[PDB]
Amino acid sequence: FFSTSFKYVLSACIASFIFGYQVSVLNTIKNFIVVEFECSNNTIQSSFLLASVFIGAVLGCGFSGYLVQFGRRLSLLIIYNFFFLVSILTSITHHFHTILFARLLSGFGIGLVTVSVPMYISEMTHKDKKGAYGVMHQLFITFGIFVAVMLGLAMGETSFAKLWWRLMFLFPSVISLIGILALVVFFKEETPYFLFEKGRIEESKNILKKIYETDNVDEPLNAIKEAVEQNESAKKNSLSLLSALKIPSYRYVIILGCLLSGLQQFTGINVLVSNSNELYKEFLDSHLITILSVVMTAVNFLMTFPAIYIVEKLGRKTLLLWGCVGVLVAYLPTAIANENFVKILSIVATFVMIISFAVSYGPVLWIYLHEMFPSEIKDSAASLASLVNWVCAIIVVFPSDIIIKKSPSILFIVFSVMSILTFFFIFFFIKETKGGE
Ligand SMILES: OC[C@H]1O[C@H](O)[C@H](O)[C@@H](O)[C@@H]1O
Repeated sequence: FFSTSFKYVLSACIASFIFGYQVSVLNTIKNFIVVEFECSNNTIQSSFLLASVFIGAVLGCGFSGYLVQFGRRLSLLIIYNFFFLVSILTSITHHFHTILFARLLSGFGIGLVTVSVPMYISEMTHKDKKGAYGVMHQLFITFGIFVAVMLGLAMGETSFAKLWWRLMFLFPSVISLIGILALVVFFKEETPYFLFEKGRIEESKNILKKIYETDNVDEPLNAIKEAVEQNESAKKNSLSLLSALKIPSYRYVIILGCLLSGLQQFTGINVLVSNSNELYKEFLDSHLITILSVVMTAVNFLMTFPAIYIVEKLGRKTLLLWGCVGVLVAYLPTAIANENFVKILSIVATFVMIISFAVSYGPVLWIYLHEMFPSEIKDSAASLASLVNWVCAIIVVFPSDIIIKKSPSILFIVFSVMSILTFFFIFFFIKETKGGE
C-alpha cells in the first residue's frame, strides 16, 4: 500500500469530524444556553431546536446532489467555508431564534457531509480497500461526538464559562479553516469519476497514478471508462431523477437503498446521541450522567476501529447481520425485564447497543450506499438514500422520547421487532459488495 490513497481520505475526513462535533456540541452544553435564554417552555424550544438540525440535514442531503454535480472538489471545499461561517454565527449567541437558525445551517451543512464525504472516499480508493477507507468517514463522525463531550464537560464544574461554551461553538470554524487550507495541499485534484463530467482523461489518469503510485493504471481507468460510458449513454437516454419507480430493474436498488439507510435510525442510535444527558436523568444523578456519557462516546469512537479491518474480511452483508444480532441481545433482554436486577441490564443496554452499532451498521451504511446503483444513477440515488436517513431521524427520535416517558416496555419491544425485521431484511434482500463500480 501507498499512504497517498489514505492521505486524500483523511483530508476529506475533516468534514466528517465537523459533522460529528456539530451533532453533539449543543447537546452537551444545552443547559448552559438555557441560563441566558430563560424546564417547561425551554423543554419545548429545545426539542424544536433539535429538530432544525434533522430538518436541515434532510435539505443538506437533498442539496448535496445539485452540488456534487459540479464535482466533489467544490462539494467538500464549500462545506468547510460554510461550516466556518456557521460556527461564527452559532458562537454569537443571544436568544433561541438566533441559535435555532444557526443550528439549522449546522444541519444543512451536516447534510452535505453525509452525501459528499462518503462519495469522495468511494470515488478515489481501490475496489479492494473501498470499505476500510469508507469506514474512516464514521471513525471521524464518532471522534467528533466524543471531542465535543470532552471539551464541554471540561467546563462542567461562571464568568469564565459564558466565554467558553461560546468558544466551543467557534471550535469547528478553526477545524474548517484547517480543512480549507488543507485542501490546497490536496484539492488541486478531484476524484477520477470526474471523467464523465469533464473529459480531462490525462488528469483522471494522474489521480490514480499518485493514489497507488502506479504509472500504468490501465486497470482502474479502463474500469472507470466502462462506468463512464454507461453514464454517457443514460444521459442521452435521459434517465430522470426518478425513473427508479418507473423501471422495475432500477426500483429494486433505489427502494432497497432507501430502506437500508432508513433502517439505520430504526435502531435507536440518535436517541442515545441527542438525549445522552437527558435519558439517564430518569434515575442516575448529574455526577453519574457525565461519566456514563463520556465513557459511551469514547466506546462509540473506539468501536469504529474494529470495523476498518473486518469490513473487507467479512464483507458488508456479513457485518450488517451481526449488528442486528447484537442489538437484539441489547434490546429484548431489557424489554421483558421492566414489564439491582434491572440496574445491571441498564449498563448492558448502555454499551451492548453502542458496541454493536459502531462496529457494524454505523459505518457500513455510509460505505454500502456508494457501492450500490452501478451507472449514472449512482450520485443521484446516493443523495436521496442519505436524505431518508435524516428523515427517519425525525421519525425515530421524536416518538422515542414520548414513548420512553409513558411506557419503556413497549419501546424496547418495538425496537426488538425492528431488530428482527432488519436482520431478515438484510438476509433476504441486501446484496454483498467488496469491489465494483
Ligand atoms: O455514531 C452515531 C452516528 O452514526 C451514524 O453516522 C448515523 O448516521 C448518525 O445519525 C449517528 O448520530
